Amino acid sequence: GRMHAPGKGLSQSALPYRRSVPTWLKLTSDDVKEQIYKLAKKGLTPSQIGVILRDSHGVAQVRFVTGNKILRILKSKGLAPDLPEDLYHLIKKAVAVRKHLERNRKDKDAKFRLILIESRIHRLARYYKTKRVLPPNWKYESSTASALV
Amino acid sequence: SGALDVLQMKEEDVLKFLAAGTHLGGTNLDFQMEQYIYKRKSDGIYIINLKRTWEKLLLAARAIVAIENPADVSVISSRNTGQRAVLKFAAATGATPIAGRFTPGTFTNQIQAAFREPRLLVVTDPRADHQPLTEASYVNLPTIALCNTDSPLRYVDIAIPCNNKGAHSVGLMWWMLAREVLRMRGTISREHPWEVMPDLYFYRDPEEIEKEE
Amino acid sequence: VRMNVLADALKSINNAEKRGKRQVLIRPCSKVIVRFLTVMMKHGYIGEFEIIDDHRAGKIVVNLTGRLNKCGVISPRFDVQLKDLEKWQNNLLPSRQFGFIVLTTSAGIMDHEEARRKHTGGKILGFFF
Amino acid sequence: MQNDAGEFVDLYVPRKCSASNRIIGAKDHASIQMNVAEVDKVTGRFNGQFKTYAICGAIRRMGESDDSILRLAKADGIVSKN
Amino acid sequence: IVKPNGEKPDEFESGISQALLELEMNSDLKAQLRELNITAAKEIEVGGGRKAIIIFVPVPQLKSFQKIQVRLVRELEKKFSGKHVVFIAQRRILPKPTRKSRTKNKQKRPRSRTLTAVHDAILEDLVFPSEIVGKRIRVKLDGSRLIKVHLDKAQQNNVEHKVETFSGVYKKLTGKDVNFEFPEFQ
Amino acid sequence: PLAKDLLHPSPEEEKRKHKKKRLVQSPNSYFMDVKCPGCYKITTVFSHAQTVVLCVGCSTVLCQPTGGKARLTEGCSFRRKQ
RNA sequence: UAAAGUUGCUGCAGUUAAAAAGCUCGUAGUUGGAUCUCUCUCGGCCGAAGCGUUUACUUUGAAAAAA
Repeated sequence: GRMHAPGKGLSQSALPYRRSVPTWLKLTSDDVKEQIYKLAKKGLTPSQIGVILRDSHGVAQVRFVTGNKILRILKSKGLAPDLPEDLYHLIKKAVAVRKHLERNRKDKDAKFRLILIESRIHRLARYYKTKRVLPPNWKYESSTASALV
Repeated sequence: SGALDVLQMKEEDVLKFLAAGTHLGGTNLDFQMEQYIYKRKSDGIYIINLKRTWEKLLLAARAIVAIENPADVSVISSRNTGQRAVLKFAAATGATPIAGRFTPGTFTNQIQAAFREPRLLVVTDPRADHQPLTEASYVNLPTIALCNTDSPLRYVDIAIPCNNKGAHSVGLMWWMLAREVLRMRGTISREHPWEVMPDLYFYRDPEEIEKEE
Repeated sequence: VRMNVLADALKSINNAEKRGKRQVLIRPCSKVIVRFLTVMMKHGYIGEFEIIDDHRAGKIVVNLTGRLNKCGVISPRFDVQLKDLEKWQNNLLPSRQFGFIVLTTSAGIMDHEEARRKHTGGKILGFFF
Repeated sequence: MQNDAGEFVDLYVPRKCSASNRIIGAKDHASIQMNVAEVDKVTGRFNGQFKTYAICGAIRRMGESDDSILRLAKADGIVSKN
Repeated sequence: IVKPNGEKPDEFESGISQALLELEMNSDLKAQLRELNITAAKEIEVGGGRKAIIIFVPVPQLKSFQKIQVRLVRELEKKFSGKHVVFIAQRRILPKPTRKSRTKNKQKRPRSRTLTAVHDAILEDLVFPSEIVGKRIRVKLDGSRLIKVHLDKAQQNNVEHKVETFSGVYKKLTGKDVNFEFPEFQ
Repeated sequence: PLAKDLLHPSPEEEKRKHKKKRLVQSPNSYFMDVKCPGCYKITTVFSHAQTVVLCVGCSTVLCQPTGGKARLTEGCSFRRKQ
């Protein structure tokens, strides 16, 4: 179930058994990489890049075509964000709820949700510091959270 | 049947089945009767696959024939729809009939006047003949039942998928069971039609008997 | 969360045998699960099984011969020495005539009789009888 | 059931269910032993021989005695394949 | 022109090299065969008295070989009478590191060079035109595995004859028994 | 049931199940080639596309995102592959 | 001390008999999914030399007073 909710959902993608490039894909690996670079230059996260490639151009999985994941490709050329995208979005949500709570001090549900969001941020940041994705002294603070977003 | 050409179902049997409405079940489906139905119509009625019906009827006929003493086969019908059919089956085959109320303890109470110990047990409806079916689980008594789409299969060892609601279908089903039992025994052959017509087993309500005469 | 996939596999097999089923679907599969099933099958308790290959973690469909009374896991996997094996068999097995304790030893995964034949102690995985 | 001398020492050998391969107990009065008549291949008449399927009371109670007997007859050629 | 790995080409390997040379100088695929190359070639009995030949192509040229393999295999088949032709990449297997060993390699063994991965790649490369749509490892009562491979239905009549030679080649290379099937369900 | 085969399920019974609960999981989605009157090139569109797809040859939207499958506009021919 | 499976590791119990914290985060603790099969010296089977990634196991072999 969810880490911070009582829900137990089964919604997630079901990757097909075949790991091959589809027959309809006339796009070679290098064109896919170039489109990935262009989409990243437009200011899009790897999730958005994958969504656009799956939706408009038609790419079942970038890994099955280019052999590398989108974030790995971005890091290889060097276009990746300094901090990971999921951590960045969690920090963004924390900043949003903290800004809301300033003018809504009576919103005691917002305070609880902010506590849950910051717990998620701390867990993810600890994991990233374990794998050296973040500097060992990387700390999240309320007064500095909007400085990272 | 055993895939034998001799035991295959003929066109006349299918004509009788369709005329009696045997293939037409109910709107409900027991999860143990799913293997016997074919599809569900646009009006919710489940169609009973007549291949499976013929297969189960022949299996039941084999089971009845395997009972050496015909009197050791008991045929039960609490509903009036199958009562006359049960008496006709018993007369033709030699089984012992119980038409009407089944007295509890008939199979389990040895100190009782109407105490019998059959070797086989055939009922018209498991839901309506639930008392003999329950008592058959006390005396090691195997059970054959005529089961609709919503019939429960507890204590039913050979369920013949058929419409057990309509009088025509019940009479035809009992008549075909008797005919197949006789053919498997040896008395009466299968090269020419049986002299007894299915309508001898059909239930006639008082309105019908008054109108006919 | 799901830890000890062997416990789930053995519980599923036990539950399907209690219900009287002829086949059980086990997922996820693992090397230890396959070895335990092979030890079970060499002794005639479980019969043939097939490993379905999905590209992440296999599933196994196991035919069920009605010969199995109980299969269980031992958690945690206690390290068992050859001198403590008899106590484990007295604790776990219905009798000294039938029933096996499956150990994992450096010589592989095998039952307690083979482990005594090869003069190896190991870690207790489970049992079946 | 067999000692080291090879002599059989059981009181009796109980029946096993033809569906579940479980022992049928001596006091399982819901269990059945059904005989299904065998038939000539060209006349379709009783051969004097039959086939026996023993179903325990647990299967009867749960309602799968019918399906078990159907599968046993199918796997024996008494009931036509498909 | 073949680049052998054992430093001494065989007569059959040189024969296959001559066939590829002839296809290079005069055929319908002379433009692409220039940079293409093979590394080994063997012939084995796949059953009864039938034979099939295995061509070991270097891995970086495997995709280039495959994009013309459908054309190439027909010519190699008409050239070598009734001997089936397969193209399997030259994949090396590094042994599993053990605590009893020496300085074999300062870095970790790649996962593409393990035995299971190489065998899966060999099975994939054995059937190039037909993809693998499923796999079922059957364990028989004696504890002997039997792998059953599901292939595309859209490549059924074209490749069904090549079976019983896929199994023989896989048994020769990997030692594992494999069967091939074409499931009706897509 | 008590004897339902899990190794060889019916194809309808496998399309019935949840995509994750199948014997081998497989998506319920697909890719389509959608032709527009205002263009000629190939526009492969995901069936469950989350983006607004625009035909480069006109001012006409190809599909609109929806909670499930994308809504294809009337007047576009889509062919499903695989 | 056993009886005491009435201290329960083996091996208890917690709806109503005694009992699950009002609820949720959370650090330590405990637990944790699949997946890897002229390197070397006297005579064309030998002591030396081993960073095999240290280990945990398991099985040996010494050393572990007598009573």
